Amino acid sequence: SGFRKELVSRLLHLHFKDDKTKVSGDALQLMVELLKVFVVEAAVRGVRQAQAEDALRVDVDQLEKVLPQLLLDF
Amino acid sequence: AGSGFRKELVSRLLHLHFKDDKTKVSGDALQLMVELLKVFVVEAAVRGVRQAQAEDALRVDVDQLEKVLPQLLLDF
Amino acid sequence: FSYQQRLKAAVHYTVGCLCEEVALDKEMQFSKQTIAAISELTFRQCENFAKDLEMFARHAKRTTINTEDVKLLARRSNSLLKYITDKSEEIAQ
Amino acid sequence: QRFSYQQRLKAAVHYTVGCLCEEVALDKEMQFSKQTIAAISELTFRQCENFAKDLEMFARHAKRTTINTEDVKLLARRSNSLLKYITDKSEEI
Repeated sequence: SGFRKELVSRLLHLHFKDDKTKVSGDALQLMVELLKVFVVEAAVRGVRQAQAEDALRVDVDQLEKVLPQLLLDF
Repeated sequence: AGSGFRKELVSRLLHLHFKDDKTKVSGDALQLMVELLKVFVVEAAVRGVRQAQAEDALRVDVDQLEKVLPQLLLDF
Repeated sequence: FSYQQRLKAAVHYTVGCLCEEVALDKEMQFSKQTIAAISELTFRQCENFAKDLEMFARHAKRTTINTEDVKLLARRSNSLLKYITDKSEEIAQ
Repeated sequence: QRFSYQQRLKAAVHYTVGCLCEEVALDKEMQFSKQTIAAISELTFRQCENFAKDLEMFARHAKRTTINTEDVKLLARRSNSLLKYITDKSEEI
């Protein structure tokens, strides 16, 4: 699984403050990889936290505990 | 003016961490880093106070401080 | 069914797939709201990424964001910067 | 030797942080625990590392060896009011 670079392009351009701003094809492909890693890292850390709490499943409460550090790593 | 960081001190903290020994910080950047370091300390302390005031505490303890640390780090 | 809502659904689908894989690999399930939470979190992250990239490019007198801009995004983590760097040299051929 | 240098610096920071926090203490009619002021102190020393590393990389990103004001402004981009404050203090020069 992975993000379509088209989608990633639309996400980024949605937030640029200057309309003249563009992103090279290679940078786009990289961002596609970066977004994937971000999601997977959030999920893996969610699981590790759920296992620590002896949870049945990764619930929002467990996810919320790993968010603060994740954001600081990215 | 009151309390503040020493330009010398700030400089030695930066050079403590630089990866290449060709890296030099300009005077203005150093003057600004002195100011940046100050607002950081001030923000933490001020946010700690607001937190403890939210809990009706008498002093700022590590407990309240820890509650403002996450957001502080995301702002800086 | 607006424009951003279609964007959010799109990432939510990908996040779902990504989480499915992590779930089967680790025999731990994700609640629906967790996957949705990660999805919204991911949408919000694109905002930070986009603005940093723009400012980094601008810092270098450029209007076209390049791979050095992207690698700056990953500078916070040694493994991350290593992961993203190799990947960069991989697509450079 | 190395620890000596670092420890001397960390101590200097502890002192100045104490002075800073004390100002805030009487201005806001509040008080800090010694552990609180110590925690803020270690925090500040850790933040210097990130500031330094970012500054260096931002400069190199602009094909420079000397860190400048624009570099320091990048450090403060993550917050609108922080950036306003730093930008103002920057123009003040």
